This record gives sequence, structure tokens and C-alpha cells, in this order.
Amino acid sequence: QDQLQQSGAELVRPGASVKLSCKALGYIFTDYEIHWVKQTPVHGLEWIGGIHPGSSGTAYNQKFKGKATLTADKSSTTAFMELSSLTSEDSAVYYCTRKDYWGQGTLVTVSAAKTTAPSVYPLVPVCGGTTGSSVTLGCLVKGYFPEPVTLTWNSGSLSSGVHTFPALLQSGLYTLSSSVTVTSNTWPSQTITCNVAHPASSTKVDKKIEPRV
Amino acid sequence: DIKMTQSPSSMYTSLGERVTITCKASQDINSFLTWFLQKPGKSPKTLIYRANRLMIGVPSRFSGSGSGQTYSLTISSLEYEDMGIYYCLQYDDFPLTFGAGTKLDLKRADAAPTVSIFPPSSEQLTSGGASVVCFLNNFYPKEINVKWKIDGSERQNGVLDSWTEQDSKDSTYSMSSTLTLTKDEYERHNSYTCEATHKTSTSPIVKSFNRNEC
Repeated sequence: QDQLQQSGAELVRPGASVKLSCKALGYIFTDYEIHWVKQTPVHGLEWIGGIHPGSSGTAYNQKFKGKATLTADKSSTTAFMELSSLTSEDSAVYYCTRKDYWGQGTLVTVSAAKTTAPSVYPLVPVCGGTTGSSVTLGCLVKGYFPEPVTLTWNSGSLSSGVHTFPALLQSGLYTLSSSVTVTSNTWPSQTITCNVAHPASSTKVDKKIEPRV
Repeated sequence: DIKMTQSPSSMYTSLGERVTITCKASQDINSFLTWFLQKPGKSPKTLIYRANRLMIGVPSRFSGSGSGQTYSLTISSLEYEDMGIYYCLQYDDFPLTFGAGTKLDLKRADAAPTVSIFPPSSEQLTSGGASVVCFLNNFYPKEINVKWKIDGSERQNGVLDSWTEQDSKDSTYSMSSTLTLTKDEYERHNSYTCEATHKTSTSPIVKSFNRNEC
């Protein structure tokens, strides 16, 4: 065994607190220290602190002293991480490591935004002459919350010529685009649909790409 | 505080050759270095511990080296499962600190993008917003220029890009550019162009449209 198993993803409102957990299995949880690491696209990896299941001695990174709080429980074989007075800034993937074995990470998202179903818009080329041997069509999913969204074209039959793009963020609401490239003999004769699903708000929408009139 | 500097930040290699990464700390760290790998939605996995020692289930193509301040990881034969991001960790003194990362990407022949521009949709214009979208699909390498022009002038505020990682079907990259305006702002001007520069051609690649067809 190597194992370290982390708590589940958390979606939290600003000013609250979360307590992450990191379960150790297959070794004697007491003989090695657990370290908590922060991952942000903007900042790479950052060390928060570490705890000794054995001696109970905590070390904190000066940046995180006062935000983070490590603790342990010897019977459960788990190390905890209470992050406090959260702000946008704490949104990231948090890990638990022993230096040799890492947990899987637990994602935290701190936001004020309520559930918001997307707005799907179809993106057809411009009216006149723009038809070479292939045409590219589009689809715009704007304004959702929170993150996961399923986007498919003609529910699976189209996969070759698809490009969906990592959702950006625009005022705390997500925005996503997807493109599709087909032959001239395909559209607009046969129909091309933009399938969009957002479980959270329970939206399932097919939006056809009609030619511009 | 103790600094780790990694090099290069990214490379272009083709499966089967020898790559070599580097970390260099700001002070001697007396071989307390781990080298780990991070892959698309995975668990960072340690390959090398204490500068040159392997790890439980790791191939021998990986090989740690160096001492003092300069440490260098080797891969004699880049396998396809080796693609991802390599980091280095110093754990001599607190606080523990890491390198920036090194992204290994598949090499390939040059490929110019196929650009497409898209006027907003009518449904969106009814709400108040107007998003103009440019797609820059299947190009290599990753380095690209996208400028937006409203009636011949460059616009910078309100532009927002999203990239995809390497396509594992052609090893290209794709780009989505969106310029978002009010419907009010949008309707004050007429011509909208999306202009891309890239290694493949000295002249930029232009796609535009007039707001009332002409």
C-alpha cells in the first residue's frame, strides 16, 4: 500500500470554512509527517504546513499561518485541514503528501454565485459566399454556475472535427465555446445540433445551427 | 527564501529520445530532492527520491543525478505514458518549495491555423450582449498572435482566450478568441476582423465580416 485518500470536492460561500481530510492507509500513520500543498494555475505549488501524527508538532508556512490549521486523529488514521474565513483566493486544488506518496487532491471553489443555467447560442458563418470545401460551425454556452457542463454535437455521431474549450470565467459565471468542422456536402443539408447538459440546474438543450438569413 | 529554478519550462520531443530536465536551488540542499510527475487529472506520482534513488514501481529509463545545488533528471527513452508535467521538490529546510514545472509536448511539423469568425447570434443580441468569436484551429506550434480590429483599430479590453492542449490525433493546438461588447457598443461600428500571426506565414491571417453583410 501507498495510499492517502482525500475528502470530496467542496463548493463553499465566501467567509465560511471548510475542513479537508486526508485518510492514510497501508502504513503506520504515526511514523511520517503529512504535508498540505496548494495548487493554483497562477502560483504553481505552494507548501501550507505539515503535521506529525506521532509528536503532534505542526509547522506552518508564514503565508498560511492563520488561514490553515492542521490537526490529526490517530484512530481514524486521518489528518485534517480547516481552512478559515474563505475568499475567492483560496479556490484551488489542495493536496496531502508524505513527500513520497501524494493524495489525489480535493478541489475547493469559493464563490458567491447561485446556480445559473447556461445560455446556449448557435454560431453559423456569415450570410454570403463563405463556403469552401469545409465549413466550421459553432456553439456558445455562456453564464453558467457551477462548473461541469456536457457539450456534444449530434450526441456522439460527430467527434472528428470537434474542439471544446476549457471554460474561462467571466464575472463569476462560466463561458464555453465549441467548434465543429464538416464538409460542404454535410451542412446545411443535414442537421447539426449542439447538445448541452448542466446537471446542477437540470438543463438538457439541443440547439440547431440554422443558416443565417 | 530557498528558490528552485527549473529548466526548460517546456519542450518539444518525439517519443524514443533522451530528454533531460533541471532544478537548481539557491543554496546547497544536500540531495533532499524528489522529482514527480503530474498528469491530466491524476495523482502526482513520485519517480525519484533523494536526488538519484528510484521509487517502488518505476522504470529504469528515469534517472536522477547531480548534487549540491544542481540536480538533473533523465529519461533515456520517452514513452507515451511519460507525457505530462515534471516538478522538483526540495525538502531539506522549511518551508518546502517547488520548481515551476516542465511540460513535455509532442513534436511535429509546422501547421498554420484555420481561422473562422462568427458574428453574434440574434438571440444573444436580444439580451443586450454581443459576443464576437474567432476560432483558430489545428496549428503547431502553440505560439500564436490574435488581434481584434473594430473598423481598422485594435481593441484590447474585453478580449478573452481559451486554449486546448495537444490534440492526440494530430498534435496541433486550438484557439478560441471572444470579444464581448454591449449590443449598443457592437452596433456603433461596422467591420470586425480577427487577425492571427504565426510562424507559418510572414503575413497575418485575416478573417473579417461587415455587420450588415457589406
